[PDB]
Amino acid sequence: PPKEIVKSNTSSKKADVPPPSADPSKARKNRPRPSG
Amino acid sequence: QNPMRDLKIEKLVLNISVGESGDRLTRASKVLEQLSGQTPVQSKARYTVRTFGIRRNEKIAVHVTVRGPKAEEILERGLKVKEYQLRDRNFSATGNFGFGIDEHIDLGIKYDPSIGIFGMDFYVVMNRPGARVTRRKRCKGTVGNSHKTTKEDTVSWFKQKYDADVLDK
Amino acid sequence: GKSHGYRSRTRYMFQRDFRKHGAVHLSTYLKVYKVGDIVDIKANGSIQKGMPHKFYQGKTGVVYNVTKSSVGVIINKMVGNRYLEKRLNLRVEHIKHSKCRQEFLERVKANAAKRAEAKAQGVAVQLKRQPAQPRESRIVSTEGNVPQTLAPVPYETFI
Amino acid sequence: AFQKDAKSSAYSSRFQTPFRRRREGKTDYYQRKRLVTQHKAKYNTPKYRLVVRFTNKDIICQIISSTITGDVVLAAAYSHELPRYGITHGLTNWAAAYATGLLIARRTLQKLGLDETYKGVEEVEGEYELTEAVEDGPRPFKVFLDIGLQRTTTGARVFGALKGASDGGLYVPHSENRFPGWDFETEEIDPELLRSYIFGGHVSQYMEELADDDEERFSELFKGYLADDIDADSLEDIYTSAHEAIRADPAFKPTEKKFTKEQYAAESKKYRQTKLSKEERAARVAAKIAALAG
Amino acid sequence: ARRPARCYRYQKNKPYPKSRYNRAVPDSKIRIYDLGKKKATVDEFPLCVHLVSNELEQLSSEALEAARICANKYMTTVSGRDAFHLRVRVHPFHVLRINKMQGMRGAWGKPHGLAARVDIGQIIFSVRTKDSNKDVVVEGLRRARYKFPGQQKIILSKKWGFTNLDRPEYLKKREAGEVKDDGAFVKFLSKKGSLENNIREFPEYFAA
RNA sequence: GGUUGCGGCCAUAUCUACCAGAAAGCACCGUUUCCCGUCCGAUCAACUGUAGUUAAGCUGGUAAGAGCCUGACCGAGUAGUGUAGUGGGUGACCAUACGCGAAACUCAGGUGCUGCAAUCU
RNA sequence: GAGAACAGAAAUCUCCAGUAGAACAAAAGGGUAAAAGCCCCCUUGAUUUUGAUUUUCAGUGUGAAUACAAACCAUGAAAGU
RNA sequence: AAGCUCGUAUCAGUUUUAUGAGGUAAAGCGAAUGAUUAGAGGUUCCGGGGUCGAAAUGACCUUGACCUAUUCUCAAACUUUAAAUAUGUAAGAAGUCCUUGUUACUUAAUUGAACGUGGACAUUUGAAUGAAGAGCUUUUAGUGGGCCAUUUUUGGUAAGC
Ligand SMILES: [Mg+2]
Ligand SMILES: [Mg+2]
Ligand SMILES: [Mg+2]
Ligand SMILES: [Mg+2]
Ligand SMILES: [Mg+2]
Ligand SMILES: [Mg+2]
Ligand SMILES: [Mg+2]
Ligand SMILES: [Mg+2]
Ligand SMILES: [Mg+2]
Ligand SMILES: [Mg+2]
Ligand SMILES: [Mg+2]
Ligand SMILES: [Mg+2]
Ligand SMILES: [Mg+2]
Ligand SMILES: [Mg+2]
Ligand SMILES: [Mg+2]
Ligand SMILES: [Mg+2]
Ligand SMILES: [Mg+2]
Ligand SMILES: [Mg+2]
Ligand SMILES: [Mg+2]
Ligand SMILES: [Mg+2]
Ligand SMILES: [Mg+2]
Ligand SMILES: [Mg+2]
Ligand SMILES: [Mg+2]
Ligand SMILES: [Mg+2]
Ligand SMILES: [Mg+2]
Ligand SMILES: [Mg+2]
Ligand SMILES: [Mg+2]
Ligand SMILES: [Mg+2]
Ligand SMILES: [Mg+2]
Ligand SMILES: [Mg+2]
Ligand SMILES: [Mg+2]
Ligand SMILES: [Mg+2]
Ligand SMILES: [Mg+2]
Ligand SMILES: [Mg+2]
Ligand SMILES: [Mg+2]
Repeated sequence: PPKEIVKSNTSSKKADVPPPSADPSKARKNRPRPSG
Repeated sequence: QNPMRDLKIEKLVLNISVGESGDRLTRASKVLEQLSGQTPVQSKARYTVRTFGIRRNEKIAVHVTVRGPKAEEILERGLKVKEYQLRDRNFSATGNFGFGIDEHIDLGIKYDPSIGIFGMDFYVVMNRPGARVTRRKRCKGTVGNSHKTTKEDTVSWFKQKYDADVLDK
Repeated sequence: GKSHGYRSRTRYMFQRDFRKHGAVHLSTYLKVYKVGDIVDIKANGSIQKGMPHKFYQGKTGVVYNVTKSSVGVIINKMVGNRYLEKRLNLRVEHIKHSKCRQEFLERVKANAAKRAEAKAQGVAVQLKRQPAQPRESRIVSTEGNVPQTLAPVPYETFI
Repeated sequence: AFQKDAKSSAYSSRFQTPFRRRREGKTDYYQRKRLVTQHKAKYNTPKYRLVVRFTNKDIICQIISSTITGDVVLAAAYSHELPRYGITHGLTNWAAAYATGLLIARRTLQKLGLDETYKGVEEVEGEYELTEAVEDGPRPFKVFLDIGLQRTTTGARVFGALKGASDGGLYVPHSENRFPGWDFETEEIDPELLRSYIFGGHVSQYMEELADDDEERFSELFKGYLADDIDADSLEDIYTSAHEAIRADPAFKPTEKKFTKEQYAAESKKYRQTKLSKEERAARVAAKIAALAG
Repeated sequence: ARRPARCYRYQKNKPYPKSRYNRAVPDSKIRIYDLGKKKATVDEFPLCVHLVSNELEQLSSEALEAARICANKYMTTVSGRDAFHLRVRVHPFHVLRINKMQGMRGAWGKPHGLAARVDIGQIIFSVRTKDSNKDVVVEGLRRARYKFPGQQKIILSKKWGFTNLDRPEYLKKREAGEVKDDGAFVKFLSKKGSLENNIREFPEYFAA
């Protein structure tokens, strides 16, 4: 009903691809985890 | 010296991240409108993930920024649910701070099962007088060092009013 | 397949001059070109319209036309065993007044002076130009400077 | 500041400074190109710019031409002179610009001889008009709208100093839709509203609601209005007759200047530090190593 | 299968380095260029000796590698595995092309191996020890002489260790406060730079 | 001399850290009825110059600062190069004759200059 | 880089740094920072008349391009484009 | 080949002077980009290992990354700097200066632009050197497989390729 408002992304990247910081290799193993 | 430099909250920005769009997103917007009275701004997913069940530009999450006294109500209204204790992190060496809370009901705000429960990301921006010097158009410039907001200057300032406790290490 | 496009080989020619990129200082647009001026032609890569062809870089010419943004220049290009007259339309970003003529006029003005200044003095002018003339006789003094004698040096390694 | 944010020797070395007036955020050069550049086949004919600058509460209106040695001021009018013509209050407002634009329009038109001819609009019903060309006569002096960095917003008061210069006899090309009263959802103007802003009809009608609604504010802002005994409905007269007084005597009184050149300088150098000598710096170094040795 | 060394001896073609217009090249045959005691402090090994190339020619990786091994192995087992620091001053950056076994039609090569373009008076092998050791160093270069094409002559360095300074100029720099150890090398006291942390480092100066 | 508006060249002007800055001018700063712009009067707009402040911006100074600029028989007449020989060398190459002449290095000096207008103890 | 519930190496929010290390369909190389990049608004000049010009060059053609003239338009406060 | 218009004239595979262009050689890498050897010094709430451990946003060893000052060595398709040889234009009568006409272009403007009437300025007409000359037109033959030498340089192990 109201006009939705969407944020303007100054970044110039058209590619639907994850950035380099996003990689399987960082991934601390045995991270805290829930239990119980 | 400190005549004009005291401190002020520049803005508060509430945030709701949600793994989709559709109903669940709009409700979370309804949450932030009546919480700010302002009508809020959604964001779009910057790329596709699919382990989060999201695609690029899928309208993932809403937020709203608040300035003025009407923030300090919603800040303190929030600092209540966190029981006036934050951490030594939560504070950015730039001088800001933020904290999250599950259950938006926990501050004012009746239930309405046709809305549901959402969490928020409360983040607070601290600047000073002379904070337009890096904001305005003409002669855009950069706050001198001695005037910049720091973590030390912000924590002590959070310690005193609000009375609250910084804790941790 | 071989290649020649209009801008071929111009990589380093049209390149923007280190720490000098970006928009163009306004004195360029300020200068006024009257027909018949002597122009130097140097491209400015930032200005893609009204751009001289790579041949005419470094060339000097004279302006036959004056339009809105651009002075039309004629250049005599050599092709084969003759020169043909060629006509270039250049924006003044790419042009600069040539200082070749600078000394000339200054000498012209200088010459008319020395003329009326010597003539109103009873002539004896000699206003043409001379090549460097062999040195004159001179004495040189040994007082306080005795000749310091020199010897070639023996070979050394030092590495 | 932050030790890991660091300008490397390379950074400095290969940094390319923007110009100067670009670093100071003062000049948008891409607008200065498109303004200043003369059609090359008009040769030395200067392009003249209408320079409307807003400080904090002083209005700077200049007609300036351009030269590779430096830009050159033909005529200069400020709002701080407006006390001469009967305005001591609200020198930063839409009506004070219109007033400072009619002062610049008729100050140049005066020393330019276009004075007696081309009187612009002396009526001011706030209609849209550019000063027309007189049949068999000189053409209206042309000057163009240098906004500075000001944002183009319908109603903004840079266009006040415009409408005071275009109703004041100069030929400054413009359209209607940056003017208060511009209708958004149909192309139209209401002159009535625009007229009002020329004499301050928003600032009075603000004073009007603030006497009977909140006088606390009305006692804080609008202080000098009481201190001078000037209430709301009289604002239009103050400006109406200042227009008259302006066309009367545009001639520019400078101030009586009170301490000449040599004086102002002799006092200003007491506060301005004078650098050093290498031998002294050299002695500083030989001294600091002496001290910082032990 | 390795083409005899006479085909690539001379610098006949512009440098053909491995690059993105290349990519296909095999590994270099010499890999490690620093041997002996490479952690040695600048003051440990004052004496320096050079193998200098007197020709303008090309030296194959496999030839570097084999005069590396030679000169090291002898120098170690004669004066002992830490007696010296042997650093190879030359790197094989040039890809050599071969035309495999068309006709001569379409003859552009494919990377056959690597080598290093060497100058006249260019140092190839540099070694530092105690002056006590010179004849062991010298012979150890001398025995790597045989593994290389061309005229290469050994040279006694006017300088201190691997440094840029002659022996006297090193003492005067070291016996005043100007010299400060780094791991295999040194850093030096400059008369330029911020006086604050200029005195932080080299605190041993500033007395005289 | 200081300052502001418009500037010319566009680092001797930029950068980092301090400190000093009278007068004016800038600046921050006060409000939200009006035109206007926003998720948000932060920016943009409008009103006030009042209520408050030199805190920042800005100006300048400090610095064996970074960088930039300039200079030198500093390196170096080196590298490279135009011209020549029935010059040396198996060759790679290299000396000589007649001219041209770098870059890096090092030393020393420097840290914006100024136009048009209005200002200001 | 430092920061904030679920939130992880990557989701959305905020600051500080940031000469371009990005982006401009595509090949490469130029070029570009209050833009030539990113967002939005309005438009259709990607039009009409026929010459001159540069590249290839025989100074033919063709493709591509450059500056004008005359119209009729777009956009913008305007200079302009 | 035919001539033709002329004749102190314009003229040049050359120099000097003045002023422009260029990015090769060399140079550079404790300058960008890309490569590349070795140490040293920092930094992890955080790559992975161990020891202490209920654990920790725990302490300590440790290995990898980054960071900061360094060090050896490189580039046809890298670069701040940047040659030599070659390269554009200028060195006057078609010139310089005064005065003030024409217009439908252009300026706020009889402003400016373009072409002008009229007037003044002389010889050593504007550096060197050379010149028997210079400019101009028509027509038409053969030819349209080249090869070699020094230097520059591509492919190739090379080749009398
Ligand atoms: Mg985007
Ligand atoms: Mg970003
Ligand atoms: Mg090709
Ligand atoms: Mg260049
Ligand atoms: Mg185009
Ligand atoms: Mg603009
Ligand atoms: Mg065999
Ligand atoms: Mg070859
Ligand atoms: Mg041998
Ligand atoms: Mg003051
Ligand atoms: Mg405010
Ligand atoms: Mg505003
Ligand atoms: Mg202070
Ligand atoms: Mg300062
Ligand atoms: Mg310095
Ligand atoms: Mg022989
Ligand atoms: Mg020589
Ligand atoms: Mg110095
Ligand atoms: Mg400085
Ligand atoms: Mg680029
Ligand atoms: Mg724009
Ligand atoms: Mg169009
Ligand atoms: Mg064509
Ligand atoms: Mg084509
Ligand atoms: Mg190059
Ligand atoms: Mg090239
Ligand atoms: Mg080279
Ligand atoms: Mg270099
Ligand atoms: Mg490098
Ligand atoms: Mg330089
Ligand atoms: Mg002549
Ligand atoms: Mg005449
Ligand atoms: Mg044949
Ligand atoms: Mg043969
Ligand atoms: Mg043959």
